[PDB]
Amino acid sequence: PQITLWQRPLVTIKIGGQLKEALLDTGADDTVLEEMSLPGRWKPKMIGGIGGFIKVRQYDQIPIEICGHKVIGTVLVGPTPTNVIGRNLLTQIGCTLNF
Amino acid sequence: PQITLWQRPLVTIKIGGQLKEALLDTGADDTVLEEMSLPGRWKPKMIGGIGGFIKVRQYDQIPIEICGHKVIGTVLVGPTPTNVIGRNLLTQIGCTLNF
Ligand SMILES: CC(C)(C)OC(=O)N[C@@H](Cc1ccccc1)[C@H](O)CN[C@@H](Cc1ccccc1)C(=O)N[C@@H](CCC(=O)O)C(=O)N[C@@H](Cc1ccccc1)C(N)=O
Repeated sequence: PQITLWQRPLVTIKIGGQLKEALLDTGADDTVLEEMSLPGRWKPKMIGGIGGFIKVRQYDQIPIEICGHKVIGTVLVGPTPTNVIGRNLLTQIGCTLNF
Repeated sequence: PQITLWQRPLVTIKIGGQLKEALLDTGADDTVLEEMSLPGRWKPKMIGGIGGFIKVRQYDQIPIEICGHKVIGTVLVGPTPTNVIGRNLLTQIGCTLNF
C-alpha cells in the first residue's frame, strides 16, 4: 500500500495471537510495544528517545504480522504510550520512504 | 528517491543558510531541531517521545530545504538528541511510506 502522512501511520499488527495497532516509525531503530505477556526468555535493556530513557524487556525472535506480512525479530516491551514498529521490522516487509 | 530502512533515513536539510542532517521520521508528528538561532517570535510548548517530555520553542513559517525540496513550516526547537523531520514537513515533500 501507499500510505500518505497527513495522519499518523497506524496499521494492524498481529502478535502473540492478538490484533493490535501500531505506528510505522522510520525514526525508531527498534520496535517498542506497550506492556504485554510474550513467550520466551526476555533480557532487561534501556532504549532512549526524545524525552530520555525507559527500561524495557527484550524478546528475541518474535513473529509479527504487519498488515498481513510476516516478520520475525526482536521486540522490546515497556512503558511506551503506543506501539512502535521500527526499522528492524520495517526492513522485513520491504518498507520504503518515497518522494 | 525510494529510501530503504537498513540504516537511519538521514538527509541534508538547509535552514537559515546552515546545512545540517535530520532524520526522516514518520513516527514524529512534528519537526524537532537543535537550536537554529531563528529570528522572530516563538511559542513555548511541550512535546513527548519515548522516555518523557521536553520543552521546545515553536517557530512558524520557517523556510527549510530538504533534499532539494523547498518547504515552509513549523519547526520546534529544543533538547532533542537528534534532528527529526516530522510528518508536518514530510507531507510537504510528497513523502509516503510504501510496501
Ligand atoms: C523508539 C526508539 C527505538 C527509542 O526510537 C525513537 O524514539 N526514535 C525517535 C528519534 C530519536 C532518535 C534518537 C534520539 C532521540 C530521538 C523517533 O522520534 C520516535 N518516533 C516517535 C515514537 C513515539 C510515538 C508515539 C508515542 C511515543 C513515542 C516519537 O518520539 N514521536 C514524537 C516526536 C516529537 C514530535 O513529533 O513532536 C511525537 O510524535 N510526539 C507527539 C505525540 C506524543 C504525545 C505525548 C506523548 C508521546 C507522543 C507530541 N505531540 O508530543
